Amino acid sequence: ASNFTQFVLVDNGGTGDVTVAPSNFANGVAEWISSNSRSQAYKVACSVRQSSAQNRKYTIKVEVPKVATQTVGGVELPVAAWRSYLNMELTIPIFATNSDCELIVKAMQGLLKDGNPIPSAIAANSGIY
Amino acid sequence: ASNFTQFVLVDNGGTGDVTVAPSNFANGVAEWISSNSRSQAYKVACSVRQSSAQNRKYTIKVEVPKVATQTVGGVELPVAAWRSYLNMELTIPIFATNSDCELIVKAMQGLLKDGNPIPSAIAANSGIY
Amino acid sequence: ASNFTQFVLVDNGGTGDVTVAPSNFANGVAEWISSNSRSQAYKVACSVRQSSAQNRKYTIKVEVPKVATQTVGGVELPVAAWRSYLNMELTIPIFATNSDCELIVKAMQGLLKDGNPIPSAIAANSGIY
Amino acid sequence: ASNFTQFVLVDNGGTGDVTVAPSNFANGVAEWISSNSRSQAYKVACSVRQSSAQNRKYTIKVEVPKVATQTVGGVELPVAAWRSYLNMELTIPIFATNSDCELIVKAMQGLLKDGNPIPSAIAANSGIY
Amino acid sequence: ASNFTQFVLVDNGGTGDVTVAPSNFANGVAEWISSNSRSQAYKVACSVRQSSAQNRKYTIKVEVPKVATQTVGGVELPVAAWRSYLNMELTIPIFATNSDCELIVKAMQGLLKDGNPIPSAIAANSGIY
Amino acid sequence: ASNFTQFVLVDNGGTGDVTVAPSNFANGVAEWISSNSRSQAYKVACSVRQSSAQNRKYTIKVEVPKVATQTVGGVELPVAAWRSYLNMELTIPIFATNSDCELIVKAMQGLLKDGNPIPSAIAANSGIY
RNA sequence: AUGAGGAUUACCCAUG
RNA sequence: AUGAGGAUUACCCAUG
RNA sequence: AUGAGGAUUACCCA
Repeated sequence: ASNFTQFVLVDNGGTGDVTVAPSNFANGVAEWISSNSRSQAYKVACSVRQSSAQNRKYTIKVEVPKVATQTVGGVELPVAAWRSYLNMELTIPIFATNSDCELIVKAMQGLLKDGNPIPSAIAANSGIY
Repeated sequence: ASNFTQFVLVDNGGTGDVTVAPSNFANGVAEWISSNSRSQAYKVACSVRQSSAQNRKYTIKVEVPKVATQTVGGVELPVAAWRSYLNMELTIPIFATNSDCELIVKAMQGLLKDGNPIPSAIAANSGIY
Repeated sequence: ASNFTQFVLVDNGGTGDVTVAPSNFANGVAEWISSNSRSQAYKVACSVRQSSAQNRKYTIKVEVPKVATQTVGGVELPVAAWRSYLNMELTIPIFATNSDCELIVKAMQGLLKDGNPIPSAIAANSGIY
Repeated sequence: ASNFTQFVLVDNGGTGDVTVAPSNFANGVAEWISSNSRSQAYKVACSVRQSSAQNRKYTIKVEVPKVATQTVGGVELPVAAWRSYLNMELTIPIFATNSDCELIVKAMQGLLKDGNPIPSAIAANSGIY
Repeated sequence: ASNFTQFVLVDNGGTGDVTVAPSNFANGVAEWISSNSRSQAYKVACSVRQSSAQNRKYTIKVEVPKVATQTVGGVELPVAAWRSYLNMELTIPIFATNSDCELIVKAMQGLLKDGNPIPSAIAANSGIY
Repeated sequence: ASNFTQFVLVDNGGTGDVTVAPSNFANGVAEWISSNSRSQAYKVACSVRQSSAQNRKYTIKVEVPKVATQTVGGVELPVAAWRSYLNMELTIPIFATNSDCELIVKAMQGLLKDGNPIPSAIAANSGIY
């Protein structure tokens, strides 16, 4: 393979989708950003490393812009009021086969699937109740 | 409503789906576990807190076990050979609209969608390249 | 352009070939790992450095596992019964042109070509006689 | 039977081939040197030893000279302007059968096969990128 | 894509053009060198870092050698009589759009265009006056 | 000659080009600025000096305005969010002839030519990958 | 607060 | 961080 | 830096 390619991060049904493309590879950390200024870009970074003798660990970081009332190309301060940060760490024991790993991926997809508790709480500015 | 409902964590297409159900809300940490002995159960935990004055932070944790039967003291016990841990923290500014939040959910869904770079690396015990 | 890609480490006809894919390029050490359990995987690591004022030194490392299943208390895990370790260091003066480097590479390929003294002693659990 | 024989180190078609012939097998170190001035000659040395209770370790060494003439005071001598040094150590557990050793040899030949990442970085005065 | 490709550094109009090719990406520093012994090679290095919280900084270095052959110890070695060094650092705010960035690239191109003040002073061993 | 003259810094094909004209010469440092306020001007400064016994050194500084969403003639703070800074230092050994210097100029032009890695990374808000 | 810090994973570490 | 600070050029210096 | 020094292999030793 060669997985370092462009992909659709936000699928808005073909029209107005957000595609994110390879942008940096310094230090084995793959980065992908959207076609925007860096203050307004959708950003994704990923890396794997053997965290310890028994585990491998993926660190995935995502940055998503606050879009409501955004001024395209404008200087928007404070930076913290306009951006959301996602930080995921996936620890996987060295015994995990490809199949085991495929299941872990399904568990992550199910967790965020539409209609499930977590993605619905987040989308509605809520917690669990 | 009450978004504290059960959902299918691992969709194995109707047969051998792993569903997870509400199991505890003590200390403001919503927990869900599968129908197993607590030693072999999948587990999902979620909590939200107003981390800063202008942010809110969601902490989500998923544990995927590799089930086994272990002979301890000449007796067999339901056990987990190992566990894979997902730990994510999402920081969203208080200025984020519900539609801004839906954009964050869509970004996390596309990130893990089948065939995209990251879920591909993971499922194949590989890095991005 | 990129030479940090996947490649065939063990050519077994076109089936049973061992392929090693990029995994991590941290701190000037490029590492490649084969697929499936990291515990049973092949590993190749490589780095270059200016060893001294006139020399550049390459450090290559390869691990060939003896795949096996470990069973303990009824819990079986995929492991490497043992590993074979190869460590090589190649020093090249800064005066070497590209033609000199190509020759160094041919000297290395010839040393290990089938039928020559060295690869034949190794493949037979033997020394020189 | 004997594997302490002459062989082609650098295969240059069938002309300009560098052949290295047995020279001395003192103290368990088999050495091979190419013809003509010892000062401009290629050298290959090899030895095996029981590194520990379970391991046997091979130590291979190769030297590729940069042939040149030294002129001092009108007296010219055949010398090597500089040398490239290769040092490798291969550890193999005593549990390795002949089939395991053959595989180790294929792993070594593949690592250096033309076009693969390592031989290509070297032949081009480069690292991994 | 992968913008890590070879390019012609000195366009001598098809004949005696100096092209430079990707040669290392260790430590997040993209490097390119020409086909010479590392002692006589042209070299280009580039790296980007988020210097401040609101800036990004590119560090670019070019080395142009004056090639010579030097007799050291009565032996001739490929050498560089001297080297000319270009060191540039470009700081761009995170609020810069892609079109803002293209304006920076156009400004640097016009600056060095033939016949403009600066490239004229340099080429004539002169100052601006 | 007399090179201290007006020139086109940004060439937008005759229509809407940015011309920069001599503006200061205090201390042997030639300066050129566009026709704007100093907070929004395109600025260029240049000077040569014998850095040491063996080298002469050119220090070239450029400032480029963030134009997207700019308000012409307006007060835009913070200053750092609206401006990019280029700082080049060219060290040239005293042995460099005019011809040697012309080549150094070509190397600088080739580096920034359109389509080459560096100017493409910069223009796309990217690094090398 | 931060860390491509670690975990046996709602714990621990470091720095600030 | 800054320097029309230096270099043998991914290093060193000074100040802050 | 070297070592036909060792390894659980980018670690440890003289």
